[PDB]
Amino acid sequence: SVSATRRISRLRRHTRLRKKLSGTAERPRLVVHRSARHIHVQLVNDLNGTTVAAASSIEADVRGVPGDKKARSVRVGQLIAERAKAAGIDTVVFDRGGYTYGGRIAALADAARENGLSF
Amino acid sequence: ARLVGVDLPRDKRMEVALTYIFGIGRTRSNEILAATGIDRDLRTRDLTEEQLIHLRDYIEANLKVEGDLRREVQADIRRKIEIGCYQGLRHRRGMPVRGQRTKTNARTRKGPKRTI
Amino acid sequence: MKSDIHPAYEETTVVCGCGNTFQTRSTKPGGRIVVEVCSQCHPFYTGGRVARFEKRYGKR
Amino acid sequence: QPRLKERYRSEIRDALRKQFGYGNVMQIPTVTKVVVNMGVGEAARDAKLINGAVNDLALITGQKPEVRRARKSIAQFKLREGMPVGVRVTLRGDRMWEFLDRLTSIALPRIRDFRGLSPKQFDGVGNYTFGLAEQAVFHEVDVDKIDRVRGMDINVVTSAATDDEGRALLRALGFPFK
Amino acid sequence: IPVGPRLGNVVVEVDHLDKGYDGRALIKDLSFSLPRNGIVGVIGPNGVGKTTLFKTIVGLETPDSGSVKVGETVKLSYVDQARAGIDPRKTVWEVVSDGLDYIQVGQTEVPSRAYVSAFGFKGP
RNA sequence: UGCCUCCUAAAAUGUAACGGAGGCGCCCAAAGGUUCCCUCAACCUGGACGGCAAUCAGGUGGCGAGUGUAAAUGCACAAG
RNA sequence: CUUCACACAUGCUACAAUGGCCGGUACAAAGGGCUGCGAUGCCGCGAGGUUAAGCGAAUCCUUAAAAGCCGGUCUCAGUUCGGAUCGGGGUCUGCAACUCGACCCCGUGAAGUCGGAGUCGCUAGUAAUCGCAGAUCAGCAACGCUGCGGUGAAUACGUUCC
Ligand SMILES: [Mg+2]
Ligand SMILES: [Mg+2]
Ligand SMILES: [Mg+2]
Ligand SMILES: [Mg+2]
Ligand SMILES: [Mg+2]
Ligand SMILES: [Mg+2]
Ligand SMILES: [Mg+2]
Ligand SMILES: [Mg+2]
Ligand SMILES: [Mg+2]
Ligand SMILES: [Mg+2]
Ligand SMILES: [Mg+2]
Ligand SMILES: [Mg+2]
Ligand SMILES: [Mg+2]
Ligand SMILES: [Mg+2]
Ligand SMILES: [Zn+2]
Repeated sequence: SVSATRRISRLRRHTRLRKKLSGTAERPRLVVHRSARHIHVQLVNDLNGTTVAAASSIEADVRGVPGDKKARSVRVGQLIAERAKAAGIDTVVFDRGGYTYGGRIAALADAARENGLSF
Repeated sequence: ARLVGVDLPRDKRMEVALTYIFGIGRTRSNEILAATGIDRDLRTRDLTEEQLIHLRDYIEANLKVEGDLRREVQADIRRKIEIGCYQGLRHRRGMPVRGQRTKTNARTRKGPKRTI
Repeated sequence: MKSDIHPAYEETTVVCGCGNTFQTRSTKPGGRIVVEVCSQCHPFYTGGRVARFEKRYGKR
Repeated sequence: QPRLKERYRSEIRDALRKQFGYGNVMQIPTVTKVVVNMGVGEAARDAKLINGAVNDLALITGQKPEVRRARKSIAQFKLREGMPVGVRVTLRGDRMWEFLDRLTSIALPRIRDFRGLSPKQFDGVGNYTFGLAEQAVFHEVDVDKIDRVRGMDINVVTSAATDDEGRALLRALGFPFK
Repeated sequence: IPVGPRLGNVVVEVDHLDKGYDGRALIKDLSFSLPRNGIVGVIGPNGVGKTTLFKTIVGLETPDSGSVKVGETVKLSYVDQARAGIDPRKTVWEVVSDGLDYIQVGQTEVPSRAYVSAFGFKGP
C-alpha cells in the first residue's frame, strides 16, 4: 500500500527531529501539516501540550486568495504571525512536520519572518 | 544476415553460406539456390532482403533445420534406449553402434587413452 | 540526473516484412527500424512406429 | 502517447470487470513496474561491465541502469563485498508501456526456436518473471559492435492479488503463454 | 609473459601503406608482413613515425592509402603512453586491477595481488 | 611483572590466590564534524547461464544482522 | 571365433594452395567371362531396376584408366582442409544381414595444424606418387596379397665411426 507507507514513513521522520526540538512557553513550536489540498499550522507549547495559536487554509479568508498553492501558503503564514503576536509570542522554533523544507512549507516560514516571528 | 536464427557469416559465398545452417549440406544448398533464382557466386553481404524472404519460406516448408531437427536426433537416440534394443545398450556405454571394431580402436566413441 | 545522462529516446517508426507497421519510441538512430518478423506474422502467434511400418510394407 | 497504454484503458480495463466481479473500479489490476537486470556474475574478474552491461541496456530500455554492488562475500564465487556484480534498470510510466509493446511485437519472436513462455512462472502474488538468451532479440543493439553475449531476466509487477488474476492481465497485453 | 592462444599464419599484412599528418609524409609505399614466433625491431631517429606505425596496426589511426590486415587468430596487446596511461592518485594495486580480487590474464584466473607481486610490487 | 573487559565479588563502591577466559603497545584524512534520507539477518515463492548461497521481483520478518579492533554495558528513536 | 579400463605391430586416409571443388579434355599395360560377361534403349538424384543384341572370346562384353593439360572458383581459415562418429531413408546378394555384409543417398562434420626418445625403406625407370586387373568369392569387412602399366627425381667425397 503506497498510502500506508507514506504515513508510517512520515511519523518516523517527524519523530526523528522531535528528539532535538521541543518548544516551550517562551519559545513555542510551529508545527506544520501539509496535505495535497491545504496546510495547517499550530503553536503547541510542549510542556503541558496546549496549543496557543492556529491557522489553516480551510477558513474562508485563505480560500478566496488568487494564485497557486504557494500563494495560499503565504497567507496562512501571515495569519499565524499576527495571531501569535496577539498572544505575546515573538520567537519560535520551526517544525517541518516530517516534510522536506522547500516549496509550500518554505513559503509559510518566509512569510512568517516578515511579519513578526523571529526565527 | 539472419536467415533461420543462424547468423550467416559476412563475406562468404552463398553456396557455402547456407551450409552453416544445421540441416543443410552442400547438396541442399544447391537446390535452395535453384528454386529461388539466386546464383551461387553471390556474396552474402550483397544479400537483398527481398531475396531473403524467398529462402525463409522454401526452407521452412521443405527442409528441417535447427531445433526441430536437433530435437529429432536426440529423440531417436532416446527411442532406442528405453525399449532395450542392442543399439540402446550400446548407446548408454558409449561404445560404437554400427558393428565397429572395439579391440584396438573406437577412440571417437570413447575418450583419449586411460593407460592402466 | 534526468538531464543528458540517458541516451536519446525519440519517436520511432517500425515496419515489418508482413506489411504491418506502428509507431513507438526507441533509441535507434533515425527512427527507421525495419524488422523481418513481428507479432502478426510469426508461428505460435497464429498457428508412432506402426504407421511408419505400413507405408514401407503394407497390411498382412 | 503509447499505443498499449491507450489500449489498456479501452478494452482490457473493461474486460477485467466481467471476468472477475470487482465492486469498485480501483480494484482493477495494472502493471506498475518492469524491472530488467543483467546479473553479470563474471564481473568479479576482468572488470569489464561499463561497456558490458551499461552501454546496451541503455540502448534496449532507454535510460542508464544502476550498477549494483554485492552484499556479502562468498569464497566459492571469488567476489568480495562492494564489488560490481549486477546491473539493473527500472521502467515506470510511459517508458514502461513503450517497453511492453516493443517487447511483445518486434522483439520476443526473435528467440531462436521460440515456442512461448510458461504461465507457471508466477510468484504466488501476481508478479511475472522470465529470462532471455543474449544481446540478440532487441534490435537496438547490433550483433557486430558488442562484446560477449549476455542474457537477462525481466520482472513484470502487477497490482493483482492472486495468480490467475494476474494471468488474465498479462494475457490481454500480448504475452504468448502455452 | 603470459602465453596467448595458438597463432595462425597471417599475423599482420601491410600492402602499400601511406601515413601523414600534413604535407610531410612519414610512410610511403611500405609493404611487409609480420612473421610468427620472432622479434621485430623497429629502427629510426626521432620524429620519423615509429609510434604512428603502431597506431595503424591497432587501428587507433587510419591509413591514408593502402590497408592493414590482421587475421582471425591475432589478439593484440598494446597500451599508449598518452591516451589513458596511469592515474596519479589511484594506488598501484587498483591500476593493474580495478578494485577486484581476481583478474583474467587470458582464459586463466590468477589473483591480482599474486599478479602485481610477480612484477616486483611486493608487501605494503 | 604495566594497561583494557568479564566471572570469582557474597544485588552500591571496593576485595585476594602461581583462581577461571580473552585482548592491547593500534588503526582512520574519513571509519572525524554537520545536515538530510534509509532499515537489517534469516526464511519462503517465481526467475538466462545460477548451484544451499552472487544479482532481481514479491511476501513474511521488532531485532536473532551489523558495530575498524577483545569483552562487557549499550544502540532499531539507531550509536547500524 | 568380431568382447574391451588397455599394450605393441603392419597399413590406409589426413593435417591443405606443388591444394580442394566445379566445367571441359588427351595417353595405357596385363588380365577375367555360359551356374557367366550384360552392350544399347528406357526408368531412378544414386547404389541399382528392366528389356535384350553379341561372345566360350586378338571378334562381343568387362573398358570411362587416374595422375596430366586448359579454364573458373575459394584466399590461409579447424576453413569449400579432414570425412571419424551418429540420425533418418534405400539397394543388392543370400533360406536369413539383430549379434556381424558391402554399396548409395540426405543430414551430422570428431581428432588432426607435419608428430618425444628412438626407428625404417631405397643407388634408376629405382624411390616417391597415380590408377587398373586377378586369385579365393553367393556377397564381403580387399586399406591385405600376387601382378600391371602412367608420370618420374635427389645424391654416392669416401671407408674414421655404427
Ligand atoms: Mg558489586
Ligand atoms: Mg554487597
Ligand atoms: Mg598476553
Ligand atoms: Mg560523513
Ligand atoms: Mg551512521
Ligand atoms: Mg581371427
Ligand atoms: Mg572435402
Ligand atoms: Mg575433373
Ligand atoms: Mg539418367
Ligand atoms: Mg589449374
Ligand atoms: Mg593451415
Ligand atoms: Mg584441437
Ligand atoms: Mg644394391
Ligand atoms: Mg569377389
Ligand atoms: Zn509481420
